[PDB]
Amino acid sequence: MKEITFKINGQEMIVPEGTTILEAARMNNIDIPTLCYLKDINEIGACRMCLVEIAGARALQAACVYPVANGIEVLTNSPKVREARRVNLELILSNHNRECTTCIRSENCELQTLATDLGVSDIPFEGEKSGKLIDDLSTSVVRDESKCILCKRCVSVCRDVQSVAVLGTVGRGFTSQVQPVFNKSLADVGCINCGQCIINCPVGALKEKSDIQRVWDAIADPSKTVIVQTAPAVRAALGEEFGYPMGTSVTGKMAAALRRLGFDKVFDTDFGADVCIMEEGTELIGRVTNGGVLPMITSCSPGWIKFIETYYPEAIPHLSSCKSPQNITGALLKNHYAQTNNIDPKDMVVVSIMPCTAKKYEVQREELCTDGNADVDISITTRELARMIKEARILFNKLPDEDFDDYYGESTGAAVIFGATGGVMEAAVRTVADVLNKKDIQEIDYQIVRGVDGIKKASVEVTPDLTVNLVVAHGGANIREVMEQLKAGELADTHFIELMACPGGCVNGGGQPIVSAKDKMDIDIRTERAKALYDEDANVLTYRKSHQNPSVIRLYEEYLEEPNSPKAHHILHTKYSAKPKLV
Amino acid sequence: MKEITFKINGQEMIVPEGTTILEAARMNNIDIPTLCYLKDINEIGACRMCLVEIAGARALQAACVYPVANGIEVLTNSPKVREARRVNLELILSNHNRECTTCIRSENCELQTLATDLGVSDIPFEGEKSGKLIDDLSTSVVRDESKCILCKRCVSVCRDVQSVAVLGTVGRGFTSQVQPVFNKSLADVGCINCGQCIINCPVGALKEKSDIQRVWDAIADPSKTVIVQTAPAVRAALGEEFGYPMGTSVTGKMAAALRRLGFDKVFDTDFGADVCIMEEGTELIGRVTNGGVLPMITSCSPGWIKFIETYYPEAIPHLSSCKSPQNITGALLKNHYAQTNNIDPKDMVVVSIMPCTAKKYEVQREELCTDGNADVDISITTRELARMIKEARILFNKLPDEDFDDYYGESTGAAVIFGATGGVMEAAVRTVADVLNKKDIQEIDYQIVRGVDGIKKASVEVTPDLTVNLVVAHGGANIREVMEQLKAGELADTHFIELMACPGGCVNGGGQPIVSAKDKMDIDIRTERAKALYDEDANVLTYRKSHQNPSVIRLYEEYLEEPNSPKAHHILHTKYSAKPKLV
Amino acid sequence: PSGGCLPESLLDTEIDYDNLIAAGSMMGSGGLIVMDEDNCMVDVARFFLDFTQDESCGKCPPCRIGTKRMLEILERICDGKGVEGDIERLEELAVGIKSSALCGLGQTAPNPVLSTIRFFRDEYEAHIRDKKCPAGVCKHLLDFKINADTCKGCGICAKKCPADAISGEKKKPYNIDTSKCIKCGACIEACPFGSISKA
Ligand code: SF4
Ligand code: SF4
Ligand code: SF4
Ligand code: SF4
Ligand code: SF4
Ligand code: SF4
Ligand code: SF4
Ligand code: SF4
Ligand code: SF4
Ligand code: SF4
Ligand code: SF4
Ligand code: FES
Ligand code: FES
Ligand SMILES: [Zn+2]
Repeated sequence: MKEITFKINGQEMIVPEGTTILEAARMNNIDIPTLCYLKDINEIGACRMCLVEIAGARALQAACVYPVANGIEVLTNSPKVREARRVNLELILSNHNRECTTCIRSENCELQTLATDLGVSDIPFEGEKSGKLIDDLSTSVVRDESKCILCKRCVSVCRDVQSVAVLGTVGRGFTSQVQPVFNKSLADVGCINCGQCIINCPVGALKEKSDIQRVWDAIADPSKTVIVQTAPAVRAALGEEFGYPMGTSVTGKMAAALRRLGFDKVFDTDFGADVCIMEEGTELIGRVTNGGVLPMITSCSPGWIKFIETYYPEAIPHLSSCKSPQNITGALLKNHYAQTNNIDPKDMVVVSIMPCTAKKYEVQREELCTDGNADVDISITTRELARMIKEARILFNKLPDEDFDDYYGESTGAAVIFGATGGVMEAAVRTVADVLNKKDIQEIDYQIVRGVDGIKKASVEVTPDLTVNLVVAHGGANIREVMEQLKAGELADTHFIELMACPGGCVNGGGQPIVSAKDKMDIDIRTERAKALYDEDANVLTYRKSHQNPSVIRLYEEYLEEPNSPKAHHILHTKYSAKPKLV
Repeated sequence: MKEITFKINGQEMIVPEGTTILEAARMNNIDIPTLCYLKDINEIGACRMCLVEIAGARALQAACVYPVANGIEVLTNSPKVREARRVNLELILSNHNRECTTCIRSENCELQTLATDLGVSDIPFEGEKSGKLIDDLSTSVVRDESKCILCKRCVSVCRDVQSVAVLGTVGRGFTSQVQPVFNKSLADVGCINCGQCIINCPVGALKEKSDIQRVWDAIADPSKTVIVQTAPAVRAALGEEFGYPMGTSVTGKMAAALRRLGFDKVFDTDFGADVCIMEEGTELIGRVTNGGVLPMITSCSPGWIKFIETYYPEAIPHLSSCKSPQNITGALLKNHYAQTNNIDPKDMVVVSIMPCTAKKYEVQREELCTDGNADVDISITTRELARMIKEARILFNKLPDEDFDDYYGESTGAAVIFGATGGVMEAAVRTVADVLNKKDIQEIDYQIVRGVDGIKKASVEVTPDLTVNLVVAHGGANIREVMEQLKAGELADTHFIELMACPGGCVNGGGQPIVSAKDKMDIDIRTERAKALYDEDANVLTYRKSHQNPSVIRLYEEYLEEPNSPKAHHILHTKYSAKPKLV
Repeated sequence: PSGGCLPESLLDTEIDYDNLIAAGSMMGSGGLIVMDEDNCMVDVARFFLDFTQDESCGKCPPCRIGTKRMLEILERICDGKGVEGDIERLEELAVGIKSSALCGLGQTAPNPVLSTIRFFRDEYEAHIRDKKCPAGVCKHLLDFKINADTCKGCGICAKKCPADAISGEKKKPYNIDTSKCIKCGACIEACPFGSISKA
């Protein structure tokens, strides 16, 4: 490392090489506006809102992009800089529609914070905007260029850290805009419903499909009974849009709130996740004992499996025939509960929450059907739930706590850690060690590959005869490079491959409410999601193991016989097909 | 008291009779929207947003002022009432100006919160609005009726609480505007410039004129050295601007933030308040030894002395000739510090931060000039300071602490409670008792008059020969009734009447930042800022008597000679004339 | 304005409480007004709608804002500037206003619009699509044609056209420029022969 000298506002400072003015000023308690910059990803400076005066310069320079030098004295409180940024903010304000009463985020849009911060008074500059069209045909994500200000961050985050690269810039002048290839909809091109496309756009030009009207229609019919469902990782994100301090569990409070909304039944993803882990261990034993296709790979996320079937159809025979836990819960609820309670399956509606935005795609898929009936007919997100509860606008901070119902809402810590990154393999090795060798483990040593973050390797001795290797890969680049090396067959030795579509776990998923880039500067939010989840896990007073739950074996010798029964082969396992590619 | 039994959403409540469903449901942790309502003053329900269906009714009723009754059932989640609220929402939004990017209120406008609250998307409407007329001719308040949405909260608070009522509603339909009489301006009528009107408006129809361009020119002029004064109550609610928890004191952080602004010198009010109390006590002992004009009143808050001069000038011999304490310290700084540092009095600039709005009127006055120069130059309130420090944008929570300077940074609790209710005259009684008979009192009780709250009577002997009668009145109606009995001569026996213009004292200045209706529902905010200032007063660990201060005695000995000197009569003591009444 | 119209299909209506409310009208003070084919039924709805705007007490926002914001839909039809689908925008305010009123006008204000659309929907389509007034009353939607047989061709109406949309030669019926005059109608009475009719 090389030490270099500067002076900020008359204060001397020694910094290592690579330190820009912006981060050093933030370290030295000085704050400067930015829209262009985000950590490690987007460094173009093209917003031109981060201007600081540098003495001896011909014109002003952007703080984010400018690298330091030896002994330069700079100032940030001149009339020149304030008038220049006022002119540029007046200019950039002209395009986006000023109808902020209908802007989707509204109060969180930081452009509004810059407007109310920089004292913009009038808009002297009227005019005409770009060519308008709205592509409201995609089932997940909808664009609107009337609000976009062309910050390039969406195409940058899709291009590199996701390794998808399906967006680009088109045109010159005002014809410059962000588009996919050859201006068709996102539904027919190789988009993966990543959700990082929407979470980083600074203006809300990227939006979900607000499908609350049929939620209201379903709850409006008295003859239809409604069964709501909570994902195991949503509770660490509601207080974020309620302004709570970091990592506050609002579990029983939101249980009481959804009970006050009048919904007929409440349940969680926990029990179906337990069933799925037990099942996946059973096909683990089946494929190992019969020398099956190696490695075997789970199916927790719809995103990367759709990515594989739209990109790599030659990799099909390595998949798992089981589905996502939510589908399993929907199927068991519309079969076993329906037969027990004598309620007609087409007279029930089930709605569930999960922040992963790719789920709205699989509800479109017809192949996940039980006797020609879709397993779950409707689902909303955490932001969608936030918008609906602010329609209900119940005074959230003064609720008591409640518990879920019988049988299907019981709790274990092994699927409290399900929402974390790699807890699925942890619970799987726990249940296979308890079944085959009676081993009780809680945590596993992890050796991360040097130079790459997001890939993780381990070797766990499940039995003294058979040692199983662990590979956990989360993040698009990690998935891309493990795909490339398994394509050459370099990693035939291992047995578990954990492919996770979103980076940083589903606690870094799409549906979670927006955080500004300022708050991501101090603490990475996945760390406090991890601490809240781990405090929830370590305080589970009854069970830490999955298969030791009485209710799952009760339903096993009651209705589902054993895992991999022929009937379970017809209702719990199914095949996948390749999808057409027009990239 | 009568007990009323009613069920809301199937939940049975026993209430006192006369209470309505809004606050009863708020007690049951249920919220109903409101724009129209404020407690104890405005119950008309013209906003038509608080609708709810009542079973057994022909049409819908507004929950704001609907009285409770026995045996009635209330359900608040029918689709029809949601549709009604939404359609009233777009009919409001088709009138109310949509360029909410450059609104002054910007962030926490009630209308934006309700627009996101009901989640409306489409505006299918084109219409014609009210006329656009800018009345930028007054001194403090500028109205933009293009934004005004006919809340009638402003006219109500000026009508009853102020008992001034210089506003009305005229015209029919779109011509129905709230206006002063005769189509004049506020400077053309007897507006008190209280500030209650500008703080209770929920949409920012009322604003205050910027002077910050002159401030920024002043700080950019190297020929002018800048002094910035501070108020004792400026930090009472400033931290609530940054989402701090309630009653937080940031005085050292405030001083460090001000010193990070490049401001040359920073003083406070406290010595000026101490000396103002000194000559108040000195003229008291003079008039009780010479048989002066009684009953005697203060001259502190400019709003009420403007009130009593313009409305009923017959009590003009009862005023004190001394100026406000900030004027006293401004004159002292302009002469004695100027001759101390040998700097020409035309070469520095003075700016002071006051939460009372009358000071920007008072600076425009012509008779308060000393040595051929104005006493003070620029007056600033907390909202202006707030987005000024947010404009320079030093991230406030991570500053260190700093103290004030030599001489004029020391503080005593008697001027800590200067902004509080009656602490000025409390300290006056302490000083005169210590001068005449050496009595140690730390607190004196007050007597609440039955029938009207806000008027407090106290009568504690200074000496067994001399008892002094004390009453303190805050609020325009309270001023009107005590003025009425003074003309009736009911309090001809008393010695002191202390007039606070805004209610709750000098600690409820209109220049404090806006509060929410919800925040006014939960905790009455003068209680919390009262606890903050009382903990500050108990936290004053040096001096709780004014006259023991060695610095002020030194200034008495070196420049002020003797209390009520002829030089003090020349400098510290002035005269007011008959201002015209256009009412 | 407090009630509604009763067309020719309801001549055997027993006028009482339960029948005319089932017919969507109320008696009020009991005023009875009879209409014929000689006046257009579009703008007379605006005539009762004129009454409610100029008398509204100005308290509730629907009876202030929603009223005049509902005039411009009618007059853009009444001058031919409207578009298809505007009548369905009227039906959005149809049930919203009546459930959101405080003053007694607001409940009973839009019911003249409600009464006429469920019988006379087709004649709006003539105003909207054909751009023609059936009664020849809507000034900006009417045009004048002369008859060649009855017109002498003297040219008295040629002197009375302020926009000079009529021209020609003596002793023969003239020519009419439809788009050029302001449709003031000053020429129709100046003809002593009554040769001008409304189309
Ligand atoms: S993104 Fe645009 S429309 Fe949305 S709140 Fe911000 S400025 Fe308003
Ligand atoms: S869509 Fe959003 S992220 Fe992409 S360039 Fe436009 S503003 Fe930036
Ligand atoms: S959804 Fe995924 S593939 Fe589509 S734009 Fe966003 S990040 Fe790229
Ligand atoms: S990893 Fe991300 S994309 Fe995949 S299911 Fe979880 S939240 Fe959705
Ligand atoms: S009232 Fe003011 S703050 Fe509210 S939306 Fe309109 S301009 Fe913005
Ligand atoms: S000043 Fe404010 S409260 Fe008064 S009518 Fe106008 S918008 Fe309503
Ligand atoms: S400032 Fe006070 S006196 Fe003046 S109009 Fe407002 S409420 Fe009335
Ligand atoms: S703070 Fe209140 S009492 Fe003091 S001058 Fe201002 S308005 Fe008047
Ligand atoms: S309907 Fe009644 S309350 Fe509403 S504006 Fe008209 S007269 Fe006033
Ligand atoms: S006045 Fe009558 S007769 Fe003479 S030219 Fe005109 S239409 Fe013909
Ligand atoms: S209607 Fe009037 S303007 Fe048109 S042709 Fe006749 S007289 Fe001339
Ligand atoms: S990020 Fe804004 S100028 Fe560089
Ligand atoms: S406050 Fe307006 S309806 Fe109650
Ligand atoms: Zn017509």
